[PDB]
Amino acid sequence: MEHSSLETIELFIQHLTEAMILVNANGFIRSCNQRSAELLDCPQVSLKGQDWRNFLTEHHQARYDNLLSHDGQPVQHPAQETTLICASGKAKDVELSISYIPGHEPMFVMVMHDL
Amino acid sequence: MEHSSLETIELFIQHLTEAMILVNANGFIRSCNQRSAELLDCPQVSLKGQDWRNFLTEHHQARYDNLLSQPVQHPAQETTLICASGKAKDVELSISYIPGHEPMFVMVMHDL
Repeated sequence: MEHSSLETIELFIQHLTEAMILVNANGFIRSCNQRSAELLDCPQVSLKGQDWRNFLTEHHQARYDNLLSHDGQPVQHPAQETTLICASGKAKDVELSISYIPGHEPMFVMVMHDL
Repeated sequence: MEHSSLETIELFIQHLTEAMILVNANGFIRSCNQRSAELLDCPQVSLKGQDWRNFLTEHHQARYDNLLSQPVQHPAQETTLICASGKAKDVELSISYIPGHEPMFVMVMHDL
């Protein structure tokens, strides 16, 4: 899985009726879908490039200081209650899961289920 | 998508901590991940190849009998599944349609 696989995955996510974003090791959004744009209340063009930590509450923010080192190992966990914060200040309670995809350019996949 | 991409997507699915399966137009599981095997009480190696209808309630939505016939697709909605163990489990199932000469369908199951 390299730069070519990335495109494949990015396109794949576009078809999914699940809200999800692709994030790099530094925590910045590399790719997303229309569902995540609606959930996070932000257009895809403006969503990519953003630090995903921008949508987390201050508490959960510290929870994800570094994606490559858990609160020593790269973070990943099945869905769990999390509160998201939109630029408008609107807070949505969701179920967040994080997946880790190792590689020279490690990616993290966030699937957020709106509650 | 093309066969070439199938490998990539499949490997991608196997890494996620969300239960999801990739099924073909005929309704047969083409790919799955350990999370789905856990949720469905079925060994991962046995999931592939089955008719996904085997995990649906007897009197299920007729729509699920023909995915390609607009094709079946919808966000996560409450659904009761029957695990291989025979036990029922309420989940929020979402179905996504992937166009192509060989159309695919991907299901994501969230266990409440």
